[PDB]
Amino acid sequence: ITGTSTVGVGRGVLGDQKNINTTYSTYYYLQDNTRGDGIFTYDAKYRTTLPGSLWADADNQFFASYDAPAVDAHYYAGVTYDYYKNVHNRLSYDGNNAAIRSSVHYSQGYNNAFWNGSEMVYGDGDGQTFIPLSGGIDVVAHELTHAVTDYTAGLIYQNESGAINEAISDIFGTLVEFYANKNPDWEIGEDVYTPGISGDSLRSMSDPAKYGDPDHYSKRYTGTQDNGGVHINSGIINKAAYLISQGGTHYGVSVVGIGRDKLGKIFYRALTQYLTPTSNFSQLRAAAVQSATDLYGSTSQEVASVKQAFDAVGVK
Ligand SMILES: N[C@@H](CCCC[NH3+])C(=O)O
Ligand SMILES: [Ca+2]
Ligand SMILES: [Ca+2]
Ligand SMILES: [Ca+2]
Ligand SMILES: [Ca+2]
Ligand SMILES: [Zn+2]
Repeated sequence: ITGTSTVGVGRGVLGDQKNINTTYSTYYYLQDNTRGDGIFTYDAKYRTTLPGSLWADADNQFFASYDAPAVDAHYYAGVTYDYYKNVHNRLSYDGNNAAIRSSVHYSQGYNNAFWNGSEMVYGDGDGQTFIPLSGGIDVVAHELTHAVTDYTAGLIYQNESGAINEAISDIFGTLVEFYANKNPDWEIGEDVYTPGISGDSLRSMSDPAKYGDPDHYSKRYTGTQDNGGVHINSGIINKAAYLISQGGTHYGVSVVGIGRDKLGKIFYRALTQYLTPTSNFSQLRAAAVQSATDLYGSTSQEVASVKQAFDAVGVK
């Protein structure tokens, strides 16, 4: 829509108030013109046809409970865009400021969110397992990161390459959460997962086993479920990333942490420069080591920690 850029105010899924960039033209639309070619948020109206209708609002005030998921989807997509631009110098997911689109209120009682190859989609959850998914910043960054991966490495969504695809989304989803500095942690989706239970999450990077996910190559899932365990075996890579950043001793292997900042730089480089559509865990290890070598030298503590971390999760 062609209109006048302005700023509206609303309340997100968790009841927090925030300002959002909108566009005015008779109605106030959830169209952010301040970032690349724009961030557009649509209403799927409980249906499955996409994208739906660009979110129109009469007074630029988004305090209705129905508005909540839209406020967060729109706002968190903005934060994720900022993360990539300011930290990795990447303009949007394609690197050329492509418009970012998201639809909320997708279907009925849909307990998931996803990037469908062209846009992000968020279910409202069934109120038991999940509440509107866009309410989790790590969930939004996780999905948008799929767009980044699909435009760069292009990891196919199956077996080890798909687990890597999933881990990268969890890794950057987490880094974005730390970036926005909003109750950051190394868990996934804890802000929108099971409202009736405190302290749990969908997945854990610091301790994947906490929910039955493998934290070592020897425990990798080899079946065909979940496209060969893309959300399962991602735990092995998530654990490695956590160790690289925070350090620790895993299975008798000690790793000196180097921090989130360097973790992000190393993985972003591996993702955009060395990973390919069919890269496996072993190749990720090589990509990560080479990336750290490029950035800090082959005899650096950084290259050393990447090696220990992958040895710790049994990835050779
Ligand atoms: N996003 C993951 C976990 C979702 C859990 C149930 N929504 C998947 O689609 O498998
Ligand atoms: Ca309104
Ligand atoms: Ca958190
Ligand atoms: Ca989190
Ligand atoms: Ca919970
Ligand atoms: Zn994913």
